[PDB]
Amino acid sequence: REVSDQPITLTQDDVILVTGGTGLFGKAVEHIVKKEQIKGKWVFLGSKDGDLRDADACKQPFEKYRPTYVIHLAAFVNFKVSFWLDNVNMNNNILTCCYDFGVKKTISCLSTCVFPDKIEYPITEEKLHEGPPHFSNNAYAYAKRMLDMLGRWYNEKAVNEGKSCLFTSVIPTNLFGPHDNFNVEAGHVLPGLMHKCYKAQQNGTDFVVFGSGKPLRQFLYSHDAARMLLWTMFNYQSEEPIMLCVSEEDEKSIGQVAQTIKDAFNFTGNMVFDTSKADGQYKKTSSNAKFLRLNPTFQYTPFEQAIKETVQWFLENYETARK
Amino acid sequence: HMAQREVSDQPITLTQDDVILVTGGTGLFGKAVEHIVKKEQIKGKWVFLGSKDGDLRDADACKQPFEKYRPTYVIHLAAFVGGLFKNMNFKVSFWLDNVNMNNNILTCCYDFGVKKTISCLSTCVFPDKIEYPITEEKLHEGPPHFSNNAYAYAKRMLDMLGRWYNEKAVNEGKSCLFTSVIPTNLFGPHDNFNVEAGHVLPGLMHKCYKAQQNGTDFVVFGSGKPLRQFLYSHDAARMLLWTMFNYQSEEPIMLCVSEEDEKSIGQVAQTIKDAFNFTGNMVFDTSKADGQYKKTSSNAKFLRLNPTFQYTPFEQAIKETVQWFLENYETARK
Ligand SMILES: NC(=O)c1ccc[n+]([C@@H]2O[C@H](COP(=O)([O-])OP(=O)(O)OC[C@H]3O[C@@H](n4cnc5c(N)ncnc54)[C@H](OP(=O)(O)O)[C@@H]3O)[C@@H](O)[C@H]2O)c1
Ligand SMILES: NC(=O)c1ccc[n+]([C@@H]2O[C@H](COP(=O)([O-])OP(=O)(O)OC[C@H]3O[C@@H](n4cnc5c(N)ncnc54)[C@H](OP(=O)(O)O)[C@@H]3O)[C@@H](O)[C@H]2O)c1
Repeated sequence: REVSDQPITLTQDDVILVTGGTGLFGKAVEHIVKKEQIKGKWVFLGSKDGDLRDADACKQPFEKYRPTYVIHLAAFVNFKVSFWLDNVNMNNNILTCCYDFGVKKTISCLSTCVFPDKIEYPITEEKLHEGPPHFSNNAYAYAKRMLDMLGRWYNEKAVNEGKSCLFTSVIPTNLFGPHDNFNVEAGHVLPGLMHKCYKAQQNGTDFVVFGSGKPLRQFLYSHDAARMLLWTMFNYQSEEPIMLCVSEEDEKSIGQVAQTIKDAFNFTGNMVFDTSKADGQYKKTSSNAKFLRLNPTFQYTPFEQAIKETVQWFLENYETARK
Repeated sequence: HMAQREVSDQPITLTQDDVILVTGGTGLFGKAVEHIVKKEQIKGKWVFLGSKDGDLRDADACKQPFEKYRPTYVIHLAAFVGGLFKNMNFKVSFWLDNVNMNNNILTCCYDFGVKKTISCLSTCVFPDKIEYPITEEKLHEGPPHFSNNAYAYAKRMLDMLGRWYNEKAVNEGKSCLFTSVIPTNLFGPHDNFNVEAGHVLPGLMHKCYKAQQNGTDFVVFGSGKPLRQFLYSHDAARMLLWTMFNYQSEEPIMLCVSEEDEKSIGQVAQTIKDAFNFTGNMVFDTSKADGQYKKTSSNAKFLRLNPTFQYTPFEQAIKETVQWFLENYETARK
């Protein structure tokens, strides 16, 4: 079945290798692991630790740390050629090292933006390969598609050779939280609005939002994503990707996001919407039905509570935050 | 982009200064190109690579012929289609061996400034849920069949990588064109005639040869009634060469025969029977289950772009292959 009869129980002898562990998602995983006293030696790799696109450099952390579990979060996010080569080489290397070094379970990370361009909503995991992705990021998208397929192919090989190697994947939708990229120009909508509001509070200016503020998105707190990913590691046995998102009823509009940010900074000035900028797509809804059916009692952090925590982290660490 | 037609106004004319690199030039398709190049005395220095020249899955080894020969054109036919041994045939290998070889070759093509590169797809990589006849535009409209999906996806990503390298060439102002052909079932000399691992038609030839030498019956699996399109490798080589000379579009172009020219599996078996002059019985082992009746691919694009193209009649192409097989059996791939 999709979930093991009993959860995997980590011990002090287990080693968990987390590629791309220094970003938004990795830092949340590290935060939950320490907070919940999850056992094992957790190794959070960054680029400083080695170029995973090179096959030889990629095995060095496997030879060094001898992992029993792998959480594969690294990606390259410039010519489309480079996005294809860099990502497909890294993914091919990591999964191959995971099989060769006898990793018990490997969990990789897909993305909402790799699904078919022509797709009927809500996006469900089963639609991943049902048509070409959008043209605009199709190199990144196809490399993610082939990360999923390579996992299924290594499962076939493991079954054939009697090896105990499991490959699966998760699909987070719009993460936000501490250790995000808060650049107003380059960063994601939610972290950038936090920085714009704070500058409006420090200065005398108005909080300006690009667009009408009406498009609705599903936003997942990074700490929640980490709890969902860890549950997946402990319990989820299927090779099918599992979507990690909030329900549709929990989708906030951009204006709601901006308003929540203002009231978390205790911002008193005016907040205006610049409708010169064209509005993005109105809704791009992902279904959390699978996670809801397999882990029905999961509790999310309410959006307002999550914004207060990120603003609070962002305020306490502004000097050291990525901007 | 609206500017260029699918074909150049005049075909490219090769000179003695041109170097044409053919990866996979020792296999079925490659040897056919080598035969046409020699028969029609095409200009240029032609290099037909094989695995003995270097393992194109390795990035460093792949550079060695490009640094050595500095080609102006590349015909990329090399592919990993199966190993002789089981341990080399997991789906994992079909993905890795092919995607590594394809990434290396197209990257070398770009870095060394090849003017035009033609790679090779296959009609068995198209989506499983599809309406017949198959047209080139349907290549990515859904997942391929499960049984060969690693090979199929590697071919799809060879097509995509070419489109992405065209985008880079346009942006960098380089004059590099990447396109591809999609041949149907090929047959001919220098094929793989192993009955277990080879294609149906060359296997039927080797089977008929064994039946004649041994005294046995010529046994064909299935009823014989499935319809297939079969393209003589020498004809495919001429279509491929026309493509290099004339075709400017990055969209793949199918190389196949018309629907009228589809032969039944029994019809192929009979033609093979009558070309060996085999006088024993031809038997259909209906205990084996045969594939789907029709799997038609469209040749509309090539027929529209090259209407005067002349095919070799099926019977004459079979007799030429059988005669090659009898004269060269000792050195033939089996
Ligand atoms: N955030 C979202 O909303 C979202 C949506 C869909 C999917 N995802 C997926 O979730 C995963 C990461 O989430 P994130 O948002 O936390 O990413 P992130 O914040 O950008 O951090 C990414 C990590 O990847 C590592 N990395 C990148 N290229 C590398 C390379 N060539 N060799 C070695 N390490 C490399 C970085 O190490 P340095 O710190 O040294 O660069 C960093 O630790 C990715 O697979 C991403 O596609 C996220
Ligand atoms: N034959 C068909 O029915 C058919 C139908 C559709 C598409 N195609 C396409 O046509 C192209 C060639 O087909 P084929 O029928 O000619 O295949 P083939 O007869 O099996 O020959 C394949 C070629 O690839 C070369 N090769 C394989 N692995 C290599 C490596 N690692 N490094 C260097 N060279 C390597 C072989 O070299 P050695 O000779 O040294 O092993 C041979 O030259 C392939 O891309 C295939 O998909 C064929």
